[PDB]
Amino acid sequence: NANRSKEWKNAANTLLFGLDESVDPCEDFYGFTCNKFIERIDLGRFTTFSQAQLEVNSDIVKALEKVDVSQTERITKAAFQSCVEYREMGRIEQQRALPTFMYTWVNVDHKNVSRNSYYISQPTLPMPREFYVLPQFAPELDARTKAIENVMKAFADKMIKTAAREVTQIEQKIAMASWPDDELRNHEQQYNPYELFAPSRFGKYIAGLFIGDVIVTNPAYMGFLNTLFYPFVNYIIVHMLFEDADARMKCVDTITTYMPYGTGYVYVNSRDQVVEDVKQQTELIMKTFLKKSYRRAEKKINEMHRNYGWPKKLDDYYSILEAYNNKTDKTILNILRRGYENRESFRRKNETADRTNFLESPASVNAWYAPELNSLTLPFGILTSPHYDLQFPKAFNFAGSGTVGGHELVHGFDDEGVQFDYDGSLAGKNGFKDMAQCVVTQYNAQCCPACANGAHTQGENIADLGGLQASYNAYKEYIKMKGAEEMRLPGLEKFTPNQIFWISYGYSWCAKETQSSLVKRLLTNPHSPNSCRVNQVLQDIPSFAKDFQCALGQKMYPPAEQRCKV
Amino acid sequence: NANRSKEWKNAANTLLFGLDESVDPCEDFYGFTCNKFIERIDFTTFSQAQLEVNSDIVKALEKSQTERITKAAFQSCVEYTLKDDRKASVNELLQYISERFGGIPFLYREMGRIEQQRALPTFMYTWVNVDHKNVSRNSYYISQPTLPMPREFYVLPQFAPELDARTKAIENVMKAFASDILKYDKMIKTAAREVTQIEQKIAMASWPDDELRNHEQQYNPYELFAPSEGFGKYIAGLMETVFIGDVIVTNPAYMGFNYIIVHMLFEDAARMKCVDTITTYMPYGTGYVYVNSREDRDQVVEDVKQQTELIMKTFLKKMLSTLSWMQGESYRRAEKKINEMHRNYGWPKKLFGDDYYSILEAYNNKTDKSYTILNILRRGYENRESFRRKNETADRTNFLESPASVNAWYAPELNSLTLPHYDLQFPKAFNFAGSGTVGGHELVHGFDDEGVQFKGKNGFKDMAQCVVTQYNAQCCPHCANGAHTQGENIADLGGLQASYNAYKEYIEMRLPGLEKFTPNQIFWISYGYSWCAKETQSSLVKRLLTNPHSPNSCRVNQVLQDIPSFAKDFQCALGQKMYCKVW
Amino acid sequence: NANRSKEWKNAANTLLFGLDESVDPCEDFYGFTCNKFIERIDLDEGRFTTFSQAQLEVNSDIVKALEKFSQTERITKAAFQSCVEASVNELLQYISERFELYREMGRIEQQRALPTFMYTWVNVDHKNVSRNSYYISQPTLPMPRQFAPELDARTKAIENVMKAFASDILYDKMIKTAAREVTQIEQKIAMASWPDDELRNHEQQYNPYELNIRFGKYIAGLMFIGDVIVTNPAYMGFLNTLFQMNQYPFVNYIIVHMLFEDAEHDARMKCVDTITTYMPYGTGYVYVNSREDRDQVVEDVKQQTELIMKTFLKKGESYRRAEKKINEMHRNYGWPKKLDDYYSILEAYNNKTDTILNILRRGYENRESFRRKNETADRTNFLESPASVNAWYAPELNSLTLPFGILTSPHYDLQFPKAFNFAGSGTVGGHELVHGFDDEGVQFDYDGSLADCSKGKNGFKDMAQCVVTQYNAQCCPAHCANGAHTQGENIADLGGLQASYNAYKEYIKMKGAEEMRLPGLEKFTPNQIFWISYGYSWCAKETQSSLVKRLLTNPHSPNSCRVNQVLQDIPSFAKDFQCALGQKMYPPAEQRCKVW
Repeated sequence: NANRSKEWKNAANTLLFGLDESVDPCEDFYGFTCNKFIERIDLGRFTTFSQAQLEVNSDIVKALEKVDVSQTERITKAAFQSCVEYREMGRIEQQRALPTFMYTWVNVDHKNVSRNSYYISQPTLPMPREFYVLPQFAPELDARTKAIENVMKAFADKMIKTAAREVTQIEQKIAMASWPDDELRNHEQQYNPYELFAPSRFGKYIAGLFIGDVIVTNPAYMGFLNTLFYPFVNYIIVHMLFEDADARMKCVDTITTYMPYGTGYVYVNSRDQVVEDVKQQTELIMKTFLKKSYRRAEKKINEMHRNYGWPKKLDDYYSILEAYNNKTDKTILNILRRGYENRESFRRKNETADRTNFLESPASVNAWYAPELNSLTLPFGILTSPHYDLQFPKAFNFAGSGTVGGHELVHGFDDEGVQFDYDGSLAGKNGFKDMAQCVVTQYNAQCCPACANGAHTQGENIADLGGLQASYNAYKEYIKMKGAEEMRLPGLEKFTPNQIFWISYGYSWCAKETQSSLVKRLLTNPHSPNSCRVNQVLQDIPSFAKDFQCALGQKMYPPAEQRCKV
Repeated sequence: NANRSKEWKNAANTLLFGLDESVDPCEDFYGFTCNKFIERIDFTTFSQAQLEVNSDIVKALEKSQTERITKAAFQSCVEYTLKDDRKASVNELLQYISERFGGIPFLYREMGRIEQQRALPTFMYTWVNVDHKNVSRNSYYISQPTLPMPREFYVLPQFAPELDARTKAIENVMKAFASDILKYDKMIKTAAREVTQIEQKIAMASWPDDELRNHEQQYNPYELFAPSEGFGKYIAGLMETVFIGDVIVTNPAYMGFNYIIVHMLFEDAARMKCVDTITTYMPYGTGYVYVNSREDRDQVVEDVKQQTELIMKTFLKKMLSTLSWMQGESYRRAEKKINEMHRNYGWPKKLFGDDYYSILEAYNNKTDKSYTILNILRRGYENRESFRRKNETADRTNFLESPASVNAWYAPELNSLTLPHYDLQFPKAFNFAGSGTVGGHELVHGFDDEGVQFKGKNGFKDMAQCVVTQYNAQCCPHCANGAHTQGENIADLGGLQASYNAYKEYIEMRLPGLEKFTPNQIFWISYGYSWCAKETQSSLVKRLLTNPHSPNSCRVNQVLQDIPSFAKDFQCALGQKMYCKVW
Repeated sequence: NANRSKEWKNAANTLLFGLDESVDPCEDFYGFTCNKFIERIDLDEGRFTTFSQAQLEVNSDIVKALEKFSQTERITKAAFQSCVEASVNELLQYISERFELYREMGRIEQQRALPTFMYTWVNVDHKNVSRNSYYISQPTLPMPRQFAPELDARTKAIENVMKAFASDILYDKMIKTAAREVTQIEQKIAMASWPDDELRNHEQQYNPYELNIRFGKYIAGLMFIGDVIVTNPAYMGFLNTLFQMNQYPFVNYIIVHMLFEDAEHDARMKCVDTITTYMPYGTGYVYVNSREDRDQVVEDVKQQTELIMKTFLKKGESYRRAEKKINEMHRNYGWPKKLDDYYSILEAYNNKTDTILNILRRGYENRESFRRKNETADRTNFLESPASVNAWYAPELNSLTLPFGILTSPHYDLQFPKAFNFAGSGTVGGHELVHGFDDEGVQFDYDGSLADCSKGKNGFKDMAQCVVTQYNAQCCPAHCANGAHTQGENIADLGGLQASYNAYKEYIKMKGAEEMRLPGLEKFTPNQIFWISYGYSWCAKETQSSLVKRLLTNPHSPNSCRVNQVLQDIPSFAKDFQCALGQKMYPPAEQRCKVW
């Protein structure tokens, strides 16, 4: 009874391409869903997101090339062309946006949503945080001296040898000082502000870049730095240097992360239907999620600062001025634009806190959410190929936008999201806490395929479970309004709508990765390892197991001990 | 089969008693060993065994001098109200003490000086032993203090709010304490959250277990002057004589910037327990007593010697076989680390033979019974030992605890193996199982993630990896945990196998009462016995998540499971929840 | 419990090599008994049966004893000692000596044991059992077989033989024709010869002829005769349509064939083996009179086999008739009764000396077994050496033998639990025993005459049919098997086992308990061990290609397919490993073909 609207045929090709019929649709759900997408592709990590992200970046190079007559654009253009080819630490941070010894950035204070308090957190290294220090892995330990001596002789003699083992050692001594992520899961503790007279050249340090109360997220690592203290300079060089080992991509990507505004304004304006199309989808989920104390979070949602698309402060006047602190003329640019990006975010400190800010370019794809202020952010880039394009079977746009929305939204109600109120502040909920153990335990009863653990990521794990499990209900409702959009996609007449919805959702996640980066990924992120993700989060949603009616016993349907919820 | 000497048939009795039989061993072996015992008796077969030698002690105690010292102290405690009359209102001097060390609710210095005082350290847990590097003199170790709660002060659910629990106990105490007025309330609750707070922090500072293994980096040789830029007073607190001593502080912790008090209290509430106190504090005294108790000592010496040397030989051979990753360099490395391994049995060589000498070394005690005062005395005393040998030469042999205590330990840096149901002359199952596996757990403990520290060897660390990831598959009720244990854990299924494999090459009659079980599978059983430990379910985490060791059920099933041989002695088709090579 | 006695350790050591307890024994079996063996033993630089294992063992022991008043034993010893090793010249001489084509062909066959175009050597007739009689029959040809180009491999090799010959000059292309000649000659021979399965109507292949057209005496070339019997009116006609130019391409063939024979002309085996093939009673006489031990073999079997038979036989008119048959069977154990020495020499009295050595043997074996013609017919002999490992049953004598050879490797040993031996020797023996009641043997009768031993023949075909179903639906791993051409000996073992098993059972019911768990794998009764054994014997892995190669050509099935089929057809075993129903080794569903 299928449909043959050509727009659906285009979206059909994508899903079908990765879908595999060889394997059954119950056992290793993830496997069946995208075994193809594994076995098709060439050779770091590579995955559906990286797929889209690519697509859109190609597109932006395109339009970039096309129109070359706002000065902002003009900048990004010339850039792209050019690319195709105590006090100490601070000063460097300023000029480089390369961090050491302290990571520093600014945003709304957590006590009150008015002054922009200074957050000084412990820094993130090129390699993972707690990968160094275990009676364990023997990785790369020289690669430092390796890459140093490389460019070293090009600069041109053996100080290198010691200097290496020394600097590495400074690292090792810095790492175990940090905090694992197991417990950057509590803001009750990081927040403990000090003034500008409490530091006892930190005054000078900042003077590299205030009278305001200053906040140290980590007082155990900050106090350890005082016991640490000349040769350290080497170290920083290392890192600074260490920054710098088709180029179409890596170029435009650098752009993305550094001219995080022009890119978006030059892509989204190269549009009134899209914003309105997702406007209802965002309002559909939220309320459905709601319908299930209660009053507070109820408010929170009803006050959450939604923001579709991209900033509204994107004629030209604003886009000009906001970035006007640029001047870039004819790859020293790399420096130039590194010193403008980090300064543009640090200059906001002086100004009063806002509720509309935009935490990153509207160019790439992940609906980032700041519990900090209170904000979803679904940058326009995302709402696209296979998450949602303007005319696909509602099956998708729910499984796409609707999803990553919901997965985001729910953050306001996880491990962290609880301890913030819509202001952006703090203060039977134990019941929920129970569930935590539940998931992380049941989850931990499952593994990865190459290790085989995941007790840190219950954050994003539950974020998924909820977001989707809700969203789906939302779609169910939506169609309960009408009852016909069930026109099943052409070129695949063996799944029902609901089936599809899942199939899509799965496909959203696939990836084929070298084992090395897999095991590193495992301990370097707030993520399940994707296969674990898909399979597990579907071990839980009942409605899924239903639509597939995979009878008992088959290894995806143990309702006996049921599936914890939120 | 089935001889009928006295102690023989009695051995048969013990193995027969707590056993269950209507539970198949190739299904649930955990409760099999002692199932009836769990439903009849109401804890371990150790506090059992411990109790036992303890009784034996008092049985010598009915009547030289060191004995007199003990017996008197024993009295001090066992004078019943000397456990009551003082703690009734000895707060009189608790004031003396406490206020001698500060104020109160509503008034770094003392920080450690409590050591010499009551050895209830806080904020500098410290002691001396061999300089880990330049092994000819001991020096110091000034490290983080173990916290009254286990590691878990976090948003970590398993404790996250249950922290409040402690508060209340604490809070409770205060009021019960605050009952006393010598020289209403609100403010306390604030004090609660302060103490708990500095707890969460001091933990945060500190170092959880799993990483506390790289002695490769736990070694920060510091001399007084980096401290002079963090103190020197503090150590001067621990003076009874000298500064050339080269301390080495392991754990860079956030030096600092009311609570210590909050702790001391928490330590200040028929007889055995007192003897236990002694055993942790007056090691060699009560020990020498134990020696004096039993003769036949020499024969035990003979035997347990032959036994232990036999086993360590076998283990060396195992090394010779397991050469799938290691090699010459590695091998004779091992060979060495073995044949340096020095050995103690029952007693050090300063205990007995001029039958007085201990009373010379232990000559740091007395009082007339003209207690809590004496308590403070004996506590401070144990410490008086733990340091005094700061001055003297590095001794490669030292019972770092009483012989009474019933365990085995490989003080690795001295490289010392040392030992105290105690092996009464039985069919070989017992004698070769109890002291066998003990020889085991020790002997392995000089080759795991610890041992390797006094190349391809990476492969080893992989072997470990394999064991670690096993357990968390199997555990008893929230599962058990992993990486915690690879130190104490993988010991067993190395050292056991080492041992067992002696038994055969040492070879023999079925037992009486029952005989159905031939020797070998018995050996298995009796080993299993040496852990039969009834426990509740709530203390189970308390001994799961806190300690380095790991609880029984794992430590029986997940032991066998990982040794084939136990295949070939139970009639079981290898394909069920029962039946990583380790060496 | 375990009879700690060493030899029992030795028996457990041979049962340990290939134990593979990792895989459940109730799931699959053949894995659980040989997978080790497949694994440890890398393929010796094809098929390496436990048999050929034995073969090495015995044949070695032979060699060991040889080296050392002594007549034939001396003959052999010399013969072998001439093995450590040009002489193509000799062959060339033979051909030259030849080059009335028939009589030529005759003498070639004769003094070179090379059969071509008429594979003939005599025995008793069937229809009149005292009268020796000749036979003439379709030859036996290298490939056994359509689809294949393996034909062209035969080609390549043929031309390459005559090439390597072309080394000697005492025309460098024409060979590349003579090749195709002899090939398509193969093709004719085959494409008229008879494929196998149809080789059972002994009713048919009997038509007699005495003194068709194109013939020359040709019997001369082998050395009032009886009626030469010709087993393929089809074939031995087809020569007649296939005959001064003829000589050129027809003799072309017999050469290349005869040549291809011996191209190649511790390895000592190779030649010793050959010797056993050709002077068989000789090397046999060695083996026994070099191992000499009778008690342990003149009885245990002659205890076993008697037990077995009696049991199986006893588990209308038929039952009796058949009984009288078995009761009648002449049953020759270890070895015959021509074995002090002289008379051994006396039959074997046709050799002496200081490829010539090989040529003296070839013609001596072609005459040896064919020299009985002049004498009276007998029921009392072997087919082959008492030094092989096999067991054969030429119903034409209703003779069941057991070459003493096998009885040492894992088919028999003296000091072993009655289990092992009731699964080794016991089996292959009971296998034999029945092997004369399937549709090969059943056509005969207590003398060797023919009316029909058997109507219940129905029930017989009822067995056969369903079994072929089961097989052609239980396909070996590496692509399937044949039917009938496999039932041929399948049905045999399928029965013989159940016989032997019952035998064990009743035996041990005749001697109390005795069940002494066996001392290296202590965790069984004997029974399980009995299975484990019969399983064992056939433990062999084979060349993946040669797997299918000998899949077709082997009369009887791949190892695995057997061992883990025959079992599936036994309720008893089904018990013995206290398994659950509705598993991979249970025909509640695909019902067992209860053969008896």
